[PDB]
Amino acid sequence: QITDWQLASNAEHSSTGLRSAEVEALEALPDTEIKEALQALPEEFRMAVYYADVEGFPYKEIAEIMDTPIGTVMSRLHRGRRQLRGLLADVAR
Amino acid sequence: DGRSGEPFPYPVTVGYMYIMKLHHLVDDKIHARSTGPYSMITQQPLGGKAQFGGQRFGEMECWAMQAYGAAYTLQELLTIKSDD
Amino acid sequence: MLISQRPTLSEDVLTDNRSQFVIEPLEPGFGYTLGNSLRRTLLSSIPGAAVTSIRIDGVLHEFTTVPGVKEDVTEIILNLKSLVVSSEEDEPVTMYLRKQGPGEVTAGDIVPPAGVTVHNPGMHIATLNDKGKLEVELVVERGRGYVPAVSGAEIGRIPVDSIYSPVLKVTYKVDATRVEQRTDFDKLILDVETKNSISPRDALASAGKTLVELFGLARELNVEAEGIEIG
Repeated sequence: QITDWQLASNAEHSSTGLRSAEVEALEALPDTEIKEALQALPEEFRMAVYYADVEGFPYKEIAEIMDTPIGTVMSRLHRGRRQLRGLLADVAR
Repeated sequence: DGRSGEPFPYPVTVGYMYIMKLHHLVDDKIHARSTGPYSMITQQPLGGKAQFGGQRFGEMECWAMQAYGAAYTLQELLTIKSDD
Repeated sequence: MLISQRPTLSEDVLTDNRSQFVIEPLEPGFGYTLGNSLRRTLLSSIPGAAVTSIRIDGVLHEFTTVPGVKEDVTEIILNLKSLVVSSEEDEPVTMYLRKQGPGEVTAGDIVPPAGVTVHNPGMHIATLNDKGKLEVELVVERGRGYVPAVSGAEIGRIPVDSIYSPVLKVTYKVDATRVEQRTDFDKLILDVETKNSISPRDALASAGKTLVELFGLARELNVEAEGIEIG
């Protein structure tokens, strides 16, 4: 049998360690920092940056999901990115 | 008596004894866990203090729980507190 | 030298003559510093009055049975020791108890001289039958604590156990109380039961004054820093 000590020792070098029910529950909680900075953005810009930066869709797919030309998706992406860069400055948060 | 001040009514055997400090020490023994790492295999809490582990609730302890007729304590221990 | 968080004295009244006092929080160990000294002070240090001796008419050499009364001699001594009395000046002061008609005798039937007080006039003493006669002399002095009976001299006079202390019973206990991460702090509990002569409050206050005077003798050897809890 593999011992618990070996499991923990192996987890110390692993990309993701051994998480606990506490860490799970607190990670599932709202940020109350990032969420507030996202709600300050207008709904169109926060939606564009959500489908782009958070989700990872390519730009054309964002132009498809919400019905807008490419120009509004790109422009809303740049302006929403700028505003979110203003609303927070964090090396980590 | 150092507390009241009264003398103890009877003579007490006193002297010098050689006493050793054994290697079972409460600093090593005390352990407590609310929540911690779990095994990737059985998905139960890890064992042992070094692993920040949980306590073993065994077959005989379940016999005790059943003799008490405590159903929700037993279920809670073996589900939401372990591998659920 | 350093300041201590101030302890408080609280009173929980049980009966009129019975109270529990709580001194908390005390620094660890000090519940036993104050406890036995406060108990022995409450018991032995408070001046009060009681019956030193009695003389029963009709019985001198015998002392077993008293004719004309249901109670025997020692049963009269018992409830006469329960007599709650107070005096002013300290000299032996004689009183007299006499009754004729059948009935029951109480402490009110005793004739107090000027300067003494019977605080329990309803206390039963003896039962007089038909034609029974009751004549007894009760000496009263002021003292402290509990002095056993001190006799020869003139017959008929029996010294009795004299309960001078106005407090009947005292017991103390030290319980754990928590002050800021330390759960081992001391909590002093005093259970005191007294005669109606004084209240447990004034008894604890008199004990406080007595002990402050006593340790003042050591306080007088010098003036140097000590634990100061006031405020």
